[PDB]
Amino acid sequence: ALISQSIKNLKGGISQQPDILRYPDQGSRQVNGWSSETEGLQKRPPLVFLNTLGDNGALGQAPYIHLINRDEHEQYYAVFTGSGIRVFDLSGNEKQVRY
Amino acid sequence: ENVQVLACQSISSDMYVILRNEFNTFLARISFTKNAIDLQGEPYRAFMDMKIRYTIPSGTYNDDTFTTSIHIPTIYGANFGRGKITVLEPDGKITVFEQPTAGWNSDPWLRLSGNLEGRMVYIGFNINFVYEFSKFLIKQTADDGSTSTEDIGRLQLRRAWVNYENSGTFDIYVENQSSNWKYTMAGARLGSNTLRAGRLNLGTGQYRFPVVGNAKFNTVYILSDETTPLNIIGCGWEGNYLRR
Amino acid sequence: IKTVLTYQLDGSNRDFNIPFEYLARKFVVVTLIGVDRKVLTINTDYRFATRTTISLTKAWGPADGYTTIELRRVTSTTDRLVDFTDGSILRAYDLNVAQIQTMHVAEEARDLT
Amino acid sequence: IKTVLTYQLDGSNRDFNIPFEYLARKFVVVTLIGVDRKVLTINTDYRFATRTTISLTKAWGPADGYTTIELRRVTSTTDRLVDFTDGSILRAYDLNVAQIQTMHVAEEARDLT
Amino acid sequence: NVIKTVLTYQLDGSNRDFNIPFEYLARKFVVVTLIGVDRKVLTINTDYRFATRTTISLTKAWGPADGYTTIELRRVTSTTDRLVDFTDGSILRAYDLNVAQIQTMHVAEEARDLT
Amino acid sequence: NVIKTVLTYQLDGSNRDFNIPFEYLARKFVVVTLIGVDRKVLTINTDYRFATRTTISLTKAWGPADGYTTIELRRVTSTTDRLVDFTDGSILRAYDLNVAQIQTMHVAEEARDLT
Amino acid sequence: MRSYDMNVETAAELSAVNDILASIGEPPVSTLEGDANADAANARRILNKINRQIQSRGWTFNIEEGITLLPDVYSNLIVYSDDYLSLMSTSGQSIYVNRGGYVYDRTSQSDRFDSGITVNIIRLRDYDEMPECFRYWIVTKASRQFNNRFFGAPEVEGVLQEEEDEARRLCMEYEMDYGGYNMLDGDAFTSGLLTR
Amino acid sequence: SYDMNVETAAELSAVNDILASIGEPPVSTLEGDANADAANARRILNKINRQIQSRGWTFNIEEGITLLPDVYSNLIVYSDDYLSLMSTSGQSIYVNRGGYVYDRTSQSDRFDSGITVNIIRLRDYDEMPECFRYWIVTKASRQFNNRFFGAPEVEGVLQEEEDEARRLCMEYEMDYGGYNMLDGDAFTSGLLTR
Amino acid sequence: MRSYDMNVETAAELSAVNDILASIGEPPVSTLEGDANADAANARRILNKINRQIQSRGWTFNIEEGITLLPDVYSNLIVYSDDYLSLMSTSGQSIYVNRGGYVYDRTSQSDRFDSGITVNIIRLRDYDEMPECFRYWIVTKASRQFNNRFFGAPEVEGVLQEEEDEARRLCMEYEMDYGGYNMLDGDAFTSGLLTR
Repeated sequence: ALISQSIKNLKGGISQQPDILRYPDQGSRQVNGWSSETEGLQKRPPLVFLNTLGDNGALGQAPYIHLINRDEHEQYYAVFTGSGIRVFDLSGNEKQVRY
Repeated sequence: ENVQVLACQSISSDMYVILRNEFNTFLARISFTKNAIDLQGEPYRAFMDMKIRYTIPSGTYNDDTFTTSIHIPTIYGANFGRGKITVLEPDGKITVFEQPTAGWNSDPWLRLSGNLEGRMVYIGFNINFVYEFSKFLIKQTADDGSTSTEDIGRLQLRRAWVNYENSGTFDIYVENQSSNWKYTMAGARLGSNTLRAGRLNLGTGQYRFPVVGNAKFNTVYILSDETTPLNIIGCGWEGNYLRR
Repeated sequence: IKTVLTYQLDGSNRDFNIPFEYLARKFVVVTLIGVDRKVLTINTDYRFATRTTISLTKAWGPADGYTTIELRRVTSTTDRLVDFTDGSILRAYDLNVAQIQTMHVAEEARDLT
Repeated sequence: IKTVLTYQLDGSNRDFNIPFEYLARKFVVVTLIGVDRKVLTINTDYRFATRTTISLTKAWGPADGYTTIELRRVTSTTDRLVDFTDGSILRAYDLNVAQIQTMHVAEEARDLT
Repeated sequence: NVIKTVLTYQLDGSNRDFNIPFEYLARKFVVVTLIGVDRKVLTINTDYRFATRTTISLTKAWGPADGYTTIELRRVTSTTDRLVDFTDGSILRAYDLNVAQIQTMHVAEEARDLT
Repeated sequence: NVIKTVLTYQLDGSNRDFNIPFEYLARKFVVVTLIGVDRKVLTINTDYRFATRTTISLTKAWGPADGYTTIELRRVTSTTDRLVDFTDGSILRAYDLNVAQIQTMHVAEEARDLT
Repeated sequence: MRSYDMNVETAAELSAVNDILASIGEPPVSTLEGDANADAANARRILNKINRQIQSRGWTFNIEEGITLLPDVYSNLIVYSDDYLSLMSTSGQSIYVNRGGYVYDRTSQSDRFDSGITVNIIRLRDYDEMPECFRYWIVTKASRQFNNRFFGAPEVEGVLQEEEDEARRLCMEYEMDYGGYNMLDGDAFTSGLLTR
Repeated sequence: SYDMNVETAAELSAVNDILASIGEPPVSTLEGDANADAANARRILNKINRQIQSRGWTFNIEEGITLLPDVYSNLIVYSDDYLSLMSTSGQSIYVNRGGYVYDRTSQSDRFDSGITVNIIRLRDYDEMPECFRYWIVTKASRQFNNRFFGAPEVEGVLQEEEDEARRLCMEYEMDYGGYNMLDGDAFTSGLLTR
Repeated sequence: MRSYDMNVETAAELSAVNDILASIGEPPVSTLEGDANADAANARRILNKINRQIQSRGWTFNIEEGITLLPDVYSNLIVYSDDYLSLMSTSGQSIYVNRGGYVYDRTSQSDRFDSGITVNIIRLRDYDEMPECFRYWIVTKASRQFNNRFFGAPEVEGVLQEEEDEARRLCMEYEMDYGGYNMLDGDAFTSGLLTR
């Protein structure tokens, strides 16, 4: 019957449902993919490098991290080690905390 | 792999995420701007997963062996784990270095070739953008948001095509029950105006690849690694579909 | 100009002129002939005074029986100066050296025959 | 590292490994030695259980004097594994195998000297 | 074993046309010489012409006269001169790429055959 | 009443090929011996060969001479060795399940027939 | 009749299955053992029954003239296995028929035989061990049924039927070349007449 | 410079004609990453090449070549290379049984001193006449679209071309054979002698 | 075979490519060298294939009668290159076949030749170096395939079919005029009969 069809959206996203039950443009899986508005499927943004915070164990094994946005010039992380606090600027520089 | 994402936090326009390797902890930002390049130079806004505008020091090059060697712990904070690092020149040139068995720990030197004495190269890893298209079946959307698939009958699909804009190389894996196929789409093509040497080589086009099978047992998934944007603006397929 | 050549040792003659073109220093190999084949390290045993000339630091003379010094250019087939990746541009400089690197290996074969 | 090498049979051994890298099975040419230069159909007479290891498939034997086997890699210069046609997508793969073929052809010629 | 690049034809009297089996990158690479007294390399302008890509025509009738028993036809590929050069403005095409490897592959042909 | 697994063919002179009607799980299970003087079990490598699945070819032409009057063809199915083994990773298939059922079916044939 | 998987794979059978799968449009399969492909399994089932059928028709190489069937001396009755596609007497009138899997003499009303019989048997062979000219006809016939049974496409169906007719024509052309039948001297009756 | 005499690889160029028969862009290489159409076209090209040779042509049949058994086993091997095996005169006796030459009349698969037969042996896509090489490609091109991707108008022309291609190869064999009903044939030649 | 871009451009080939392009409806191309036109490249590939095929059929000017092929005296074996479209003996029965790219004497089972051989050869020529009457047939056939492969339009397809049939008729008409074959005196057999 020479049937063909084309899809323009692919906004979709991963669906675990059966292929029969999947909406058109869902797709079985996508990794590192960005489904950006009208624009098509894209690679995720590149994650540019900023300063390394420290050693692997410098932060806690399971830390609590809360970004601070006070000013357009001052932004910070308040990352909580299991014991103690560390505070870095978004530039990567570490601002020492005194208790 | 072996990388833990401690916290992703987003300022209005871009998101700053810190993630730990088995040796280090890093800070990095993911910027969601529509077209803007992240770094100065940077011919086409490369996707390198850790981007630095490195300048190679004068002590790196030696003449006894032609290779110019660069030390990863100096360019970054310190040594990494397992990954494929791409070095990208101020122009389009790319050199990719396979992950050694020790994994960049015992061997932290990446050796370019020739005199890259003081170059503005960009050094970064790779991202494996995988997308699996799901099955290709007769799907009609009806009643304002309900799609029904014609389960009755057998579809023998002949081929498929993917439309891309300002996109580089990518591989369209087609995997039937028995065997698998790749169909790498790299360049413009040998007689094309675009393939002109020294030109950035990425452009808009349609790629049609032969996909044959039962339309129900063969999986078509696209993926790419080679540090070049990939924007997929369409997809399609052709089939016979005798109903029985 | 032959890619392979042997020079009369001429006693304590430190330096020797090599006329053939070579893509890289590591490709040029220096051997001593007269008793057995001897391979010399690039940097400790000899030194490249310039690109055109080469000088032996230790002046292995007509002594121990070595009477001639052989200078030949061998281009490694496994080692390639330029390699092509699916991404990236294909600069004309890369395509030219790939052409001449494999030409050098073939030219070495013709001169030996 | 050398493409040309010879294995002595060393008893009825079915398996011999080839150190040199090669592109296609057809390129590797093998001859039995010991009485007269005998060429054999590589595909029918030998089965590649692995890429490096050939199989005599039974104990050819030092008996009868065929106690020597020669391993040679002759990559066909007339038949090019990859030739570029206008209208075909340029790739890293085809450029790489195109280079490694001519570097294999040059290397085989150089070792023949 | 067979020598593809180099082959000799018995003159057997006056024969104008000789066929060249080997492929050649340029007409300057094919060299023709008579054999029997001295290796006399023929000039392309007047001594011998082609009239066909695979055939060469010789003006005079050598045959058994002048002591030249046979004719020698071989191809020598110039190492120093490169047929194809790549420039940034240039568009890559099948012609430029195929010449790059195959010219080198011809040089290795001569070395193997001369051995 | 009929003995399917065990059957003997009169040699009647030089007859090279004999038909094996019973189904057998392996060529090692089918055992062939000449009768008339002693039970001489033939080796599979050289003495006799399976030209086809159902036909055996005996190299020498026996017959009454050699005091071997007849030929005896029977199958013995090995109890200890199992043709099919099941592992967790491996896919179940019709071949695997049929062999398991039919092997112990074969062994019951010999017990019933030898009785 | 045996299971399709029971036949050992060969290069000839691998290409035949690939050709059958190509009819509906499935891609070729690399190896036959250890696959989960349902279509590849069917192609071997269709190939085996077409192979068995085409062999059943009397062919010169297929028919064996005057072969001797030996009975078990103790049992005294010959086994008429399913391997024998046809069992006919050498003379004009055939007197052997199947009764309970054993050769039975209808004119004698006895299935017990002594000293053996001489017959003409068509015996089954693999897909290999078959004349090459017949291999394409087996595939071409098997392609038609495989297309018909699973994915019936009228466009490919018409081409295959034309291809089968040409394939059958060549196979007869093979038999006439193979047979070399002579109507004067090869003929049974005419040979005695030409005696002079 | 166009003085060059370089020729491209015939096997790939044959595949490209199969791909180009529908308008698909040519493939730069055969070996490498698996490609469905390149794998399909190459297989059909060898499939069709094997078919066309099996039919039998004056150059194809090798007359009176001897097949020698192994000295110890006394068996001849009927390899997959042998496309046909027929006796020289008539009523061909040798067949295949278990991969070995079997003499149906004598009911013995063991021979000594060899046998004389007429064998059609497989050849590459090359080593075939230009008349036949075009026929194989145009036959494989028609088989390509019929099976895998069907274009109605393409098959119509490729059907016409294949008939024309088939006709030309017959004229080749008839010209190659030069068969003579007066002197060439076995029977009438003896009658003509006077 | 050989690459399309290998052949040097000439005015004859430039018009032939333009005519093939027009069959679909593409505008003519000014020059062949240094263009990015994919259709122009295809038209040359289609033209070269049809050029080789139409030459392959035996024509009087194409066929060379009794030309001598000389072997390498050292090698002793003649080269059977792909440029040789057909190789036939001058006598009735042709004895030369191709084995491994070298001329092989099937009756002699030897490919080693001395003193050369006399044969009938069809040798490939360019699109130029061809009779004018044949040039329009090559184009007409090529445009038929070029239209079929890339842009298959039934309306233009039917017109090209009769254009090719007329083109073939004229080419045969050219061949008969070129040949000047005489059935009384030019004939090999009949000439010997006419002696008086």
